[PDB]
Amino acid sequence: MELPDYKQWKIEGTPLETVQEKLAARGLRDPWGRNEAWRYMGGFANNVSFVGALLKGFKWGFAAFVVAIGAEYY
Amino acid sequence: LTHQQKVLRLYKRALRHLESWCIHRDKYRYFACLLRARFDEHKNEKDMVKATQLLREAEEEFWHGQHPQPYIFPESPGGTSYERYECYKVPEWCLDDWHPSEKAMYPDYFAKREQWKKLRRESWEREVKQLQEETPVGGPRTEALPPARKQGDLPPLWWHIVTRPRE
Amino acid sequence: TPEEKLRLQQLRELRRRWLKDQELSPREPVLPPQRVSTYRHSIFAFTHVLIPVWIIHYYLKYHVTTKPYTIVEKKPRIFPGDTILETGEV
Amino acid sequence: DIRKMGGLFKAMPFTTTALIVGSLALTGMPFLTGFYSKDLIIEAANTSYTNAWALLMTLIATSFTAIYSTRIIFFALLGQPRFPTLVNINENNPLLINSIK
Amino acid sequence: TTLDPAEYDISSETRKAQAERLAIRSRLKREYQLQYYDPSRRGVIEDPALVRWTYARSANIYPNFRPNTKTSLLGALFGIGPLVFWYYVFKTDRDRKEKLIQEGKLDRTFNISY
Amino acid sequence: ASHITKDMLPGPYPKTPEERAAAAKKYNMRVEDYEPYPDDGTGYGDYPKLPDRSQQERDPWYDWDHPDLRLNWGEPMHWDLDMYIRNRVDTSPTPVNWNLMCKHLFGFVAFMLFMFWVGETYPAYQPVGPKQYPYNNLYLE
Amino acid sequence: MLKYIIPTIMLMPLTWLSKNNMIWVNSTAHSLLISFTSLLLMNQFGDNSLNFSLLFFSDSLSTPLLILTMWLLPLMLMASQHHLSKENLTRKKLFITMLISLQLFLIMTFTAMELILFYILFEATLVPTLIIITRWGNQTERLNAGLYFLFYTLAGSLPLLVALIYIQNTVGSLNFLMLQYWVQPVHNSWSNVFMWLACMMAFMVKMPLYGLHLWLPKAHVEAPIAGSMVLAAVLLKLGGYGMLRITLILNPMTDFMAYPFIMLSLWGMIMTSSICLRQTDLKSLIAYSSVSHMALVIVAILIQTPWSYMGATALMIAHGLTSSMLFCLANSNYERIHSRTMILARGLQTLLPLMATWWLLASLTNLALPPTINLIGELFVVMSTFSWSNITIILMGVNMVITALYSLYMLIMTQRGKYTYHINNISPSFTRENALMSLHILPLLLLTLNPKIILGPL
Amino acid sequence: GGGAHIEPRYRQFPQLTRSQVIQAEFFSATMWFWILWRFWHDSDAVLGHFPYPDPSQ
Amino acid sequence: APPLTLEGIKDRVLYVLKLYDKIDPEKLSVNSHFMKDLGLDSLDQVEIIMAMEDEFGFEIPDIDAEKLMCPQEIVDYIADKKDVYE
Repeated sequence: MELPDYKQWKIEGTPLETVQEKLAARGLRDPWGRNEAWRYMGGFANNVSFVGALLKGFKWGFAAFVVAIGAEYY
Repeated sequence: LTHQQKVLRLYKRALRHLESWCIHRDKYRYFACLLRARFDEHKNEKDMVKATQLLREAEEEFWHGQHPQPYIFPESPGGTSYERYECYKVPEWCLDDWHPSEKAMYPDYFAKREQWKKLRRESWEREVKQLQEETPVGGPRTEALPPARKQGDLPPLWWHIVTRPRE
Repeated sequence: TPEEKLRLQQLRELRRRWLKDQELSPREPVLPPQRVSTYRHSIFAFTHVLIPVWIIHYYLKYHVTTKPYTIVEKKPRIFPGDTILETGEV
Repeated sequence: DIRKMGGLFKAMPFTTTALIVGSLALTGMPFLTGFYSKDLIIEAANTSYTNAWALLMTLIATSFTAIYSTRIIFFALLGQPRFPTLVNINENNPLLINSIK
Repeated sequence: TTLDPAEYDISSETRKAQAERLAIRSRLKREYQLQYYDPSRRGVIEDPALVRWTYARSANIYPNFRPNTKTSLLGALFGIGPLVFWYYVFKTDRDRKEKLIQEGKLDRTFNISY
Repeated sequence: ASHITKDMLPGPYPKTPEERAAAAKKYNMRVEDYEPYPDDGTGYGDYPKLPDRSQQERDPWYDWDHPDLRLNWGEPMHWDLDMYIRNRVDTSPTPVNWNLMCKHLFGFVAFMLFMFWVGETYPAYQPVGPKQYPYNNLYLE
Repeated sequence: MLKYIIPTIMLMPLTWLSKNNMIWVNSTAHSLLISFTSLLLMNQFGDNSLNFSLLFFSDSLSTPLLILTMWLLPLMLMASQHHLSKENLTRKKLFITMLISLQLFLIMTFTAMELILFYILFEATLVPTLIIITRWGNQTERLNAGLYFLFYTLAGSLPLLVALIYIQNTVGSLNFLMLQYWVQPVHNSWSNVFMWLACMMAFMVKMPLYGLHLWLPKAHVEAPIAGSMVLAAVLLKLGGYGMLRITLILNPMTDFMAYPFIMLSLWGMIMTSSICLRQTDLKSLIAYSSVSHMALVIVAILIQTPWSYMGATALMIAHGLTSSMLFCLANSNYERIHSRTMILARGLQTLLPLMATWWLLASLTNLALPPTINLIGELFVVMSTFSWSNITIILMGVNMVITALYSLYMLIMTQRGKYTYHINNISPSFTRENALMSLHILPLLLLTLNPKIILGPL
Repeated sequence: GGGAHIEPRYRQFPQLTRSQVIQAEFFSATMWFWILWRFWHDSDAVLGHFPYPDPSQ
Repeated sequence: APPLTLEGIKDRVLYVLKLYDKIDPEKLSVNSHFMKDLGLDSLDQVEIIMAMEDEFGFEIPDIDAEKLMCPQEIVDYIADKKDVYE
């Protein structure tokens, strides 16, 4: 119930959050740093992109293709 | 509105219409200080016409760059499913017309109600007449003394104090 | 602003005090009161459909020949499988 | 809102398969359901007296049939998770999964 | 198009002597809430701006009217005018359609209705 | 049973300061520019002295606007001026007075000429002169 | 026949003769019974119409129209009861007597056997109605509604008696409609227009054209308690049917001048309904409906060629109910909140849930959903009046639009949140509120099952 | 109240039921298997080819 | 139906306010009076409610800005809006 605890994220990672370096040529810098970085890390670093999103493994395709091909088969 | 706080109402919305323009959560975050830079460029100088050009030219460059269909925070002055639930609305004082045999239910609750009224049954003699003492003639915003000097009962009773909940 | 001290912190003990009075559920506060008092479930589908199917057709079998021109049903669309040769296939 | 959506998989395994099937199907029916519907039109009546504008006009609309889909796919099913914390999501719902299936 | 609607204009500092435009209204919302908060009321409020909203609109014109300005004799361009027109449109028809019903037969013989 | 002087009487002026506000305060000081003036173009009995008109337009806007109620729900005590078109009208849009719709609605009107032609696919244009021949030209057999 | 006038006059000392408060229930009990007699010998032919006496054929005519007239009486005492309980019994004995004293002539009229019993009984009201408007008004503007209600109705109905006494001694005897079997036509002159114009304009001043209706909202806005006689005055008006007995015959062949009564009321039909949208007073808002799709019959009647009488009859008794019943709602909702100003009542539909479906079925029958009588009474209008000239489809096609925004705006104004200041409006519609509001939608829609009982001969 | 049967998430990315996704994935085949017979046997167009009506003789 | 309490609102508000590296997470949470952490006139008061909207997300009314002096005051009335603790 105390689950939303701090001292947790405090960005290390996130090539999108490395713009703090990009803005360091002017500087702010992060603060407030970790709010938009709340869920920025964790298993949210993968996020499968293009066709592999719409393949979903291409699982049964090339394994089950000949599953009917074929038993007699002449 | 006092001249001091006039930038707030812009400073509230300025970044507001921003975020609905940006997409990535960092994009909003990365432009924060960068667009925050422009505010304090002249941090301390005249309150009058000298810095009124921080108010004057703020008009343009804002309205210009306005209406990218902002994020509306659904329950709010506008936008979808804000005022949505009226099918209850809690019509407080529904307790009048009953014809009991409809009043058998919630006996403990009917007991509690008539106990609230005693306050509003007579709180008045010093509740109303103090408002004849409190506001001398033309008084602006009308609340009583915040305590009412001993026990407010409510005093604003009960229309604002018992008012209707949301579900 | 400080001034709201003596005020609305009474409401915190007033509003949350009404709401405090509000939530009640002992003693089953629906009395109800009075009074008294799946396999089959095989006649529920029967009381559902089998009552009409009877009634509706009793209004037909006794009927179609009553109206001079009732339901208009179309022709058989005969194919050369009866009295005919093909003869092609061409 | 199409903002504050997030990506494809956070406890939405089945429903996100329902989108990418249908929202693929409406795209011109490669082997799928309406393969006899949208597909048998611009290949049949397209040989006729047609206004020589609709041919220009309609087939261009066919394009946006992709970006219709892919837009509401890519903001909801693709990007990083963005939306306030305390999100309770539960998709185990006998009175729902029974319906989609 | 309809309208600018002038979301910015001249100001600053003239007409800062104009104050108590709110004192006009601030008096009432003090008095109105002085009305509106009372324990025993159970009833609607006078709200004069509504009494003077209809009664200065529905009635109280033919009393105020005078048949003088020829912008109030305008209405002949409005009230009677098109009512002549609709006669001009119709009376040509019902005739053009009638002449043919005599010499020559436009209709078919399966029209019994009418 | 409001007794005397219920509504507007024969204005526009008798003592503009006598009306607002004797009762019915449209203006505070008898000049708010809410003085019971706006009898613009009179002789029309319409809107006599009227602790009333031309106070501005385009909506009560129905937002937070929360002294108490202030707009369309909750009924502040007495401001009422003009109404009844106010539940089907709002304020300023983002652009201003661009008719590009008559442009686009006529955008296809460009393709009216695309109507006078046909779309016949087979054969191609193949700039011709007297090659057209929709049906036949020369002899039958 | 005497089967009817005699019991309904026998009613008259069923009332005062009684005791104290038993009076209301005494007469409401009997007054229903007469409805068995109402149908009893009626709804005979049909073909070759019923005439059972020398000076009465009650209604044969296929204008049955009389059964309703006997309904609305013991719908009043359920209607009128509200604030009339606050003055004396010897006056309350009166208000039930004159109210009957009306009901006795509306049985006499619609039969009349002739022209000249019609008229003296066509003018025989206005004695009983005028007395109900002026006394038991509400506002003080009532005193002018007393005059305006005369000085029109009576103003031009005297030129009848100059004309109908002119026919009596010209051709044979008008003593009987059922003998027109000799009628010569009316060709033309500068005399005959007037004859046709005298035998007409008296009727128009009742069912309003868009001119000379200046009285109709004056009397209804301010008018007795319950609509007590306002339900009756929505019977009286439509009872200008008698133009159906004349204009069918008795100068048949002047259609020459019809056009100033067509294009004058045909552009008002698209009109006065539109001046009804911004109204701030509710019993006004309904009063202008009553002009509109009533004034459509005047373009149904003038045109000959049935399929109009198929559709013109269904309309006289179409709004005969719907336009009645609305004055019954706006009464009730006024009992509780004492302004008739439409704005003030809002935030209902939470607090009176059962009365929700009462507004709806009312405001739905101005919309005229297809199955009910309303459209099957309008779509025989449009079918003949189209053949007149094709262009009538536009205006009277617009009527079918503005009337839909018209009705809803009255309901949808009562769906809102308002708690606002009202401590009143507690009563959850005690039965009479919902009892007398029924006996309309039940009998109304019902007729659509066998709707050959509302039709003309054609 | 009702029950605790699942607790919410602070963006710890809640767990699945493990019969949630597999039971679904069998319907990732029904698009990828039912797409089998597209190219077998059907080509981009199964038509026949117009042979350029040269005989104007 | 979602259960709500008065603890999380003392935590969440304590939480992200302790997330910002502009504030050391040894500093006061329930009462700092925020005027020590008001610097400057702007870019604090409206600055702090920029993030706190990102979690609950109702509107954060304007005139309620001046209640934000007391760090117990912000959490105070957020109970009265969403119908929070008894």
